[PDB]
Amino acid sequence: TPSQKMKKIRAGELSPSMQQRTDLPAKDSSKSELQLAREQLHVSVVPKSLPCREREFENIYAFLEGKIQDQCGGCMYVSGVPGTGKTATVTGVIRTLQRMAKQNELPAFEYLEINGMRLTEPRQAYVQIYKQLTGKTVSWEQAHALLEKRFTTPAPRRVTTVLLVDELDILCNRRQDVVYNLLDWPTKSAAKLVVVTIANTMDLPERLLMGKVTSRLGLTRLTFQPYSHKQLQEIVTARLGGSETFKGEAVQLVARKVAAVSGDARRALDICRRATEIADTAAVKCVTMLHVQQALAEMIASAKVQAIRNCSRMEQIFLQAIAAEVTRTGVEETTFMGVYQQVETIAAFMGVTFPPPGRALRLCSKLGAERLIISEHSRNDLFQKILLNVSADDIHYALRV
Amino acid sequence: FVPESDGYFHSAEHEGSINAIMEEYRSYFPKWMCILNEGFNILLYGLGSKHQLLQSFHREVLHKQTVLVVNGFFPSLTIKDMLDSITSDILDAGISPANPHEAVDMIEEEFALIPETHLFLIVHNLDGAMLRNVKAQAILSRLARIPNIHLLASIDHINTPLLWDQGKLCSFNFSWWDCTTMLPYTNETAFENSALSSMRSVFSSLTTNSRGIYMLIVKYQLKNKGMPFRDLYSSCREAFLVSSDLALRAQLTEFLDHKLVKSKRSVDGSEQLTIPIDGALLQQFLEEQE
Amino acid sequence: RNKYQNARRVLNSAETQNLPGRESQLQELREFFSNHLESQTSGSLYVSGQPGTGKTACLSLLLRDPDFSKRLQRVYINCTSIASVGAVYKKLCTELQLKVSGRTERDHLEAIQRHLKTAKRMLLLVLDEIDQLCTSRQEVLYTIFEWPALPGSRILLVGIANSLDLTDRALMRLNARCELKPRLMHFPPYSKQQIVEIFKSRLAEAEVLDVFPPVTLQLLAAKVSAISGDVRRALDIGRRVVEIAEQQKRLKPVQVTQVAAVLNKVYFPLQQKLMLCTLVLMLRNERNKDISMGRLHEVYRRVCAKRNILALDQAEFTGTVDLVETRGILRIMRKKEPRLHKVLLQWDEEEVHAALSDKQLIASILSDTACL
Amino acid sequence: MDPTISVSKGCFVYKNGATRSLLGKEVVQQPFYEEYRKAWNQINDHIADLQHRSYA
DNA sequence: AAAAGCAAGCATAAAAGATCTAAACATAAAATCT
DNA sequence: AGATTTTATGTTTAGATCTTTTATGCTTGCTTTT
Ligand SMILES: Nc1ncnc2c1ncn2[C@@H]1O[C@H](COP(=O)(O)OP(=O)(O)OP(=O)(O)O)[C@@H](O)[C@H]1O
Ligand SMILES: Nc1ncnc2c1ncn2[C@@H]1O[C@H](COP(=O)(O)OP(=O)(O)OP(=O)(O)O)[C@@H](O)[C@H]1O
Ligand SMILES: [Mg+2]
Ligand SMILES: [Mg+2]
Repeated sequence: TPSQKMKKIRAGELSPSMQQRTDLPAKDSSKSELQLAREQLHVSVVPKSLPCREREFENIYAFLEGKIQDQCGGCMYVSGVPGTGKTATVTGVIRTLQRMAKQNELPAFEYLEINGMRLTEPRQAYVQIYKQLTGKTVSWEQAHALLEKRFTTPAPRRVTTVLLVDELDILCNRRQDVVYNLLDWPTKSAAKLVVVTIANTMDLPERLLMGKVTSRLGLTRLTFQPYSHKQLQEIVTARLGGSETFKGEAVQLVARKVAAVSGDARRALDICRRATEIADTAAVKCVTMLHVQQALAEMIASAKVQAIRNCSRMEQIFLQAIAAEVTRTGVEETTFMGVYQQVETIAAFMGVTFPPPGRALRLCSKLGAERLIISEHSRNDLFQKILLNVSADDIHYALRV
Repeated sequence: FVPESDGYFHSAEHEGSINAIMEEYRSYFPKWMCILNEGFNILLYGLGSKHQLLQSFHREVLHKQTVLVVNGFFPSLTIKDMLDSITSDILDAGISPANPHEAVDMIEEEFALIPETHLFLIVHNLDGAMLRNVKAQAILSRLARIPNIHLLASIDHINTPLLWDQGKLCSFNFSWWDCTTMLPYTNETAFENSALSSMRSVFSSLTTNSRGIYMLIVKYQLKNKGMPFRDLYSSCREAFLVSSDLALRAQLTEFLDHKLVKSKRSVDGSEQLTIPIDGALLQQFLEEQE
Repeated sequence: RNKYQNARRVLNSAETQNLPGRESQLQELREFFSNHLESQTSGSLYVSGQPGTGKTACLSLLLRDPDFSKRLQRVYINCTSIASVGAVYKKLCTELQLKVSGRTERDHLEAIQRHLKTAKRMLLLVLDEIDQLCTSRQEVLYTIFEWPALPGSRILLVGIANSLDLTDRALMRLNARCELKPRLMHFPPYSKQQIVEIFKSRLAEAEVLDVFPPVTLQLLAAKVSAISGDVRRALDIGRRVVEIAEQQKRLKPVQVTQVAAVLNKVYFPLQQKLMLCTLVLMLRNERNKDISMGRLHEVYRRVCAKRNILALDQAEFTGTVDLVETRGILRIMRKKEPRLHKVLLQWDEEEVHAALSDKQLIASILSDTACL
Repeated sequence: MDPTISVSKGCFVYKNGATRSLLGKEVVQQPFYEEYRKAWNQINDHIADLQHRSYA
């Protein structure tokens, strides 16, 4: 019966196994050097010690070591744009603290962790934190009551517990009860909780948290700045090891054109993998700079001029006449009727006949499904509004040069 | 009462007298019991409050019959609350269905199942604050149609029968009764349906930087006889009253919460910050702060 | 170990027994509880004030008094902890061990009223964070505050909130009956000398008074009491001074330079630079500040063309403007389509110019009127 | 004030054994109630008979 | 000259449009009766 | 050792909410015929 399976799942007594491969994975020594760089360059392979994040490592390490040794509890808020080494640094600090507590240089501590985007509801965090404690799956009300019984009541020998919370802005909602509980539990003396909260926006406690929640979040804070031109080069040359499969100018061009956009490290580690895959099909064993230029042009794509050049001729006449009506009437939003009149003018100039308006609505629907233009549902023909989504100069660049 | 349309086209002794009036209306009660027995419903349409009269009818006469008093002057009552009250407490049938007319169909079936279990229904102000929609009056007329349910009700508004069509007025088998007590409308108007001092009382609770921000808006208002947001932002950054823009927006959000400042957006996108108080009292307030 | 970690531990920001700043408030609350015990009459109360001023610390101090433990039945309910606004009666039943027929909130309310009608001891019901109980009809809050006016009920309830006017604005109906409306008690924000006295209490409970000279304490309290007046931020900066000085020096009293540095601290990619310069240019040159993402991108492409550097496409430009939005420099009002989203600058240009730190480029973009 | 005047509730049950002829026996046994009920039953049945014979 | 009549202006408010949430409804775990 | 309400839980849909935006209407300020 299924109910015994669900009871063994909710009690945690069966581990959720995944199916194993029929065939064994290939041995490491059969790999090419370019494949070795392709697998060292994967974003999932976190280094044991992160380059160019030593200052933030010392900051989070000093905070967590002081909160653990003082047995007091508290809270911290780290923030920054995605791909800047936030969660990797926090888990590296926590792994270093666990390695130190294993050798009895530090007091032992529990390490709970959650993430706000793995929860369907903000209150489901109560289900998950308790699942990192006892392992039972229970309802969020009973889990919140048991967590309050654990944290509000002094029960020696209570051990220190560090609750990392990624994705803090998803847990907010309007009532903000969950984030208030998670930041209010450390303030009680009986709970030794040290909650760290990772988020993207710098101004989150003032922008969307309540005043008491911002007051509980405190003034200790850390900001992960975007990677510069040089740190992105140090990251990729640390990932490659001593291998010369990448040219140094190729990594310099990847870092120079990724740091100018975002400062994300995942973009550099993905563009270098695509450059390795491009160099693999050319049967070269060094990733020369034009392979990096091809991978950069592929992964920072701008394929709308190709879409306008690949459109059918009546759709190109339609794309000319929408920009013509925008230039004529001045306002950016045009009705289909004046667009069709400019269509008849341009088609009378070019000499081809144009399809009747019931087929011009099919052309407008195709351009609006391709998102070359923004357009309404077709049920209100001749009065539907047609925004131009592509820029007006891109159409002339496509249909002239 | 035969009004002329030209007004539209050109547009102590009292306690003893009121006690005699109330004793006469108290003497009317057995006639109301016979009239309610014959199937008519009672409607009172006097000038003053009739709360104490219907309470005296519930107290002296209906001391043992089942009774659902309904306060129609309540701002926050719903017709779902009354149908849920009948269905849950009178009949022990649980929660009523979410469609109110389905609840009246259920109440009609369950009250058809029990003869000689009459339910009296006293509604002070049938023209109530949440009973002025047509749907609640249709529900009340469908309830008063039932032979078991008898209805007494009060009327106060002059425009009340505009929502009773002939179908509701036939379901409401009313026996109109002029119960003109002269009592003041205390309870009916006590509810929520019907300043430099407060500004000082909220200004006392503010911190020093909030006092400086509000004094900057007060000085600009008295100097100009609503300030754009950018001038307040530059003045606060010069006077070191704020750290960045978002803390100033939080302070003005607090002022909007405590109604010291009205924010009127312009067509150019700038935010205007009016103080909604006359300038003589504002000049006296600025003199109070010195 | 040393005095640095001792002061960092003792600044704490947790529960405390001694409350030097709140003495007249504690005496007024004790006089309220004592006169309503001696008169044996019910009495509602509403305490309020800015967060961090110490309302819950005072009421947690007064729910541990032995004499009030003898005279009245204390109950503390944090109103955030309930699953729903109507569920609070059920939680109150678990705080009183009342027997209930169960599984509906109405019978829990009738059990609470049946307990209140014949209670042997006076009940002190503290509802911390009562702003969570406000809804729209507000049946629960009016039902709770109607309990002191109930015939023979001996409850005296305290409601803690951050709002100065939650009682009037959220409970206008209690003003009509003077027996029903709560007595009001504000908790004013801490002054400078009160924060100095709190620091001199906490550092003398552990005898680590010498790590803070009085001059820098009177700098720190002068900043914090002027900004907000909550003691949580004051104790946080006081702990942060010592945990930065421990990182920096590795007895030295902290100097005014360290506290001034942490107080001034507390209180770009090239395409993001080009986006901010084109937004400053379009906001300066045009009276209409209704800038769309497409109207900004069409100028940004012309600016990148005149700078002879490659421009991002609209699909990457939207992510670039979203990354600038995280810094607080902008705010994007969302619309039906990504082109129609409205950028809104939230810094003044005199701050944006100092943030970009590339004046030779901004002087070129802002003198480039012809590309608009 | 009065117990019926509450700030929270809007409806007030006074149930007296309801499960799931208002007058006492002095009035029903009076002769005038008998003659009134007789004349009313006769008049109402004759009017209902006329309405049915017109609708038939 | 007196009182009805056309642009102007802010304002409650009305649509709306997404959006979030509370209660009604379907459903599964489980004490309970046989 | 199996059937029955019983209860606790999750989903879904109707309603409350936030926010923009648009409009008739309430009032104003002239404006103009009788
Ligand atoms: N300084 C670095 N050195 C080496 N690798 C890095 C560095 N920073 C980031 N990475 C790589 O990029 C990935 C970034 O993942 P991480 O969890 O740090 O991102 P994040 O900042 O948490 O993103 P988000 O804010 O979106 O959750 C890591 O898997 C890591 O392999
Ligand atoms: N007068 C005081 N003396 C010493 N310490 C204080 C004083 N007031 C408050 N504190 C400290 O500040 C901390 C927070 O105070 P408390 O939680 O009572 O503020 P609050 O008003 O309840 O905040 P919120 O409104 O956000 O709930 C307490 O843990 C206490 O240690
Ligand atoms: Mg992360
Ligand atoms: Mg508190």
